[PDB]
Amino acid sequence: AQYEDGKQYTTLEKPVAGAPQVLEFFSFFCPHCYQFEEVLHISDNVKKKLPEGVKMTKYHVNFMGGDLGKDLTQAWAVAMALGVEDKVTVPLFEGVQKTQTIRSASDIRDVFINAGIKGEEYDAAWNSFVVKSLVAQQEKAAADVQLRGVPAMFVNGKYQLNPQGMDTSNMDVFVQQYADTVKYLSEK
Repeated sequence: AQYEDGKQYTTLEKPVAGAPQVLEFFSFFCPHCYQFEEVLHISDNVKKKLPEGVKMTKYHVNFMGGDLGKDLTQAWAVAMALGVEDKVTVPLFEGVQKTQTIRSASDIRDVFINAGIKGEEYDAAWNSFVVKSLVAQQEKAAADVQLRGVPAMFVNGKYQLNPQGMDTSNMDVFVQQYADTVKYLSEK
């Protein structure tokens, strides 16, 4: 076939019932994740090729960067609750990997302030039980798939993208193969 299990994707030995349709995992400490966001724009190109009726989910993980890694998972919960993902994603990536100006929870907080989220609003969210349960959801989703590596994408809790098996000669061709694979898997 043109799309082969173990080639552009792998199948989960134990499928995850009720899982989000398109589920992506990342870390602000993860170098290919930085590429996926800034240079390749994977999430957005997947969206553009996904059918109608499909929701896309993106979660942060704890297993990179120790204590700061966990702060970042809570901060991403804050971003999701406030709906400000598209305003903090880039400065968070750059603060961690490019400028290395993010070293504490206060520095994460500065990124939200500079993006125009108000201190009051940020701290209330940070401390809210809605963010607590949002952190729980991120952890549970990752736990459900025994996740030990990022970036990662899962389709319908059954299939996991395998970018290792795609030509990286051309970044544009790579992104399209990736997106086309998500679509194929979506329709499966």
